Amino acid sequence: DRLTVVKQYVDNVLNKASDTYHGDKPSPLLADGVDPRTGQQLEWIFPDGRRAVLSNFSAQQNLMRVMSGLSQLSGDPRYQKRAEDIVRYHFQNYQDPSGLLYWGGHRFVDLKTLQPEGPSEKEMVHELKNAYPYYDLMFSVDSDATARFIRGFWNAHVYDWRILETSRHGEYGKPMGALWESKFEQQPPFFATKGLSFLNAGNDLIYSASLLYKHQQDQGALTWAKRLADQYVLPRDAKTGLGVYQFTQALKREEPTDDADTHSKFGDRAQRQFGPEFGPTALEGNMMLKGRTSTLYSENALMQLQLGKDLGPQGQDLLKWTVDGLKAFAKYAYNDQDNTFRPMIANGQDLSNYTLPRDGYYGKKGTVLKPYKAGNEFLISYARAYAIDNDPLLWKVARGIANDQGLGDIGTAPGKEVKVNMDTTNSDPYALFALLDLYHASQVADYRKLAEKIGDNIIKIRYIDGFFMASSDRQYADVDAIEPYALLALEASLRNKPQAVAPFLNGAGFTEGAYRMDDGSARVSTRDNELFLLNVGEKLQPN
Ligand SMILES: O=C(O)[C@H]1O[C@@H](O[C@@H]2[C@H](O)[C@@H](O)[C@@H](O[C@@H]3[C@H](O)[C@@H](O)[C@@H](O)O[C@@H]3C(=O)O)O[C@@H]2C(=O)O)[C@H](O)[C@@H](O)[C@H]1O
Repeated sequence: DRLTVVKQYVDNVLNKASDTYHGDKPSPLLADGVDPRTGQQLEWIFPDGRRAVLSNFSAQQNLMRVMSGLSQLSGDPRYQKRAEDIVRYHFQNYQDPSGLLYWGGHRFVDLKTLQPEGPSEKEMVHELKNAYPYYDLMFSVDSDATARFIRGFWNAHVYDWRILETSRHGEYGKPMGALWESKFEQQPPFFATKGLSFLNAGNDLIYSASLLYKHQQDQGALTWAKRLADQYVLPRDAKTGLGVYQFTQALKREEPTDDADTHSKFGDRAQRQFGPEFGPTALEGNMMLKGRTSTLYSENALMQLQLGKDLGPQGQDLLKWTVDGLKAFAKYAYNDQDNTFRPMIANGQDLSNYTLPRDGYYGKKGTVLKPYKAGNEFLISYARAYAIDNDPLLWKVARGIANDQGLGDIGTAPGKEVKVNMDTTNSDPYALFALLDLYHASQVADYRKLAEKIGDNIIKIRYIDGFFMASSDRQYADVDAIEPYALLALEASLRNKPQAVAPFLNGAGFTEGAYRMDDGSARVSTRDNELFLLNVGEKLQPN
């Protein structure tokens, strides 16, 4: 029984990931990682040898959705109540006067001391990148505190409201400026600014402002959310429709002297490394490379499709922008023959098997940019895009991904010539999610029966020592694992209650800083992502 499995999983989390450092007066906070064998909680090791237990609430927002979903479907209110208690404790103790929380890329809470920590010395700042926190829950706990966060988020990350210069970093303790009442002057594509308008951060701004509109009817918030979304659409290639990862370029204020020094103050990093051979269109925003294309055609897509639907008539532009970009990506970059995307520049330039001729931001000289497999996260965005626009081009990509992933043939069109593989070994939560989307739009039973198979596979192979892990050899389980989320989405569909589980937008959290190695030296730019990829007996590799 899949609901029984998720219930026991969340019970394990609330046992093994809980505050064990304050006696019989624990906080409601949770450790991000637990070794499921021993119950050892994942720790950050600071330069001077001090150990903190990593509690980063930005990295627990899938769990929060899982806890809410489990309460809804099972009728047991303890998981909802605990998630509310965690939210409340963060507004109570870990929200600064500006509204910002001690979470995100560079701040977390030590579960042992309950103090906010900052692992990155130079960057004691607020940062969210494809995080998509569960704002619906936060609003239900404390709407004023949530609203204060979202406004303080925009206040810190918009450097210049006139031109919408944005940054992935935001300073704590800033006073409130003109915010939504700021005057706007639309600038031409790729104007030069200090702030780097990466779409991973841009995603979080758009999403948060839209949720402030959703809950408080804040028209200022919706105006700016849509305006920011449009910033990423206006510089799209007029011929290809591809792009963009950012809508500004780094302002050059020093002349570069070394290729491997890729600080943004030397100017656009793609123009440095690609400009001599490719010309003016080699710009960061135009580099349709692996990772960037997930942020653009997965994370951004999932959020904007759901937002576009929510807004009814005024969401029609959003839906169009979103589906058009997915079409362009499928048209130019997708290789039907082997289920790959081509590394590309947004001008339509194919970069497949290109050898980098000098060092730079995108790799060392001699690095070869290769086609990369279209992952199951893309199956979701193409399945969802097709649901609103039944284009065979969108169906082609979904069909190609599924086939490559051991799922069989989903058909020539939904319900036509379907030969899915009911004996699949696929245990990918992303694939489960996308099959549930395919099922919802078409009501073709085979898609949901395939989703049931993936769920059983998840339970059989990824449910280990009461946790969910992508491999049986992994040292630590992540309490934010999406395996239980996909299992609950399936339960909700079968029970005819899809609204019992929050819509899945493929958000996730991360922590980054200096991490003290076992030889006493500092490993700069260490991510908790790297810690969750370690197997038993493996140590972090010098970077
Ligand atoms: O594809 C990858 O390798 C990753 O993209 C990640 O973000 C990139 C970059 O790799 C990070 O180092 C980070 O870079 C910024 C600045 O560009 C850099 O000069 C320096 O100042 O560090 C910065 C930082 O924020 O740490 O961010 C960019 C980005 O596009 O966000 C991405 O976060 C990661 O998950 C990989 O997919």
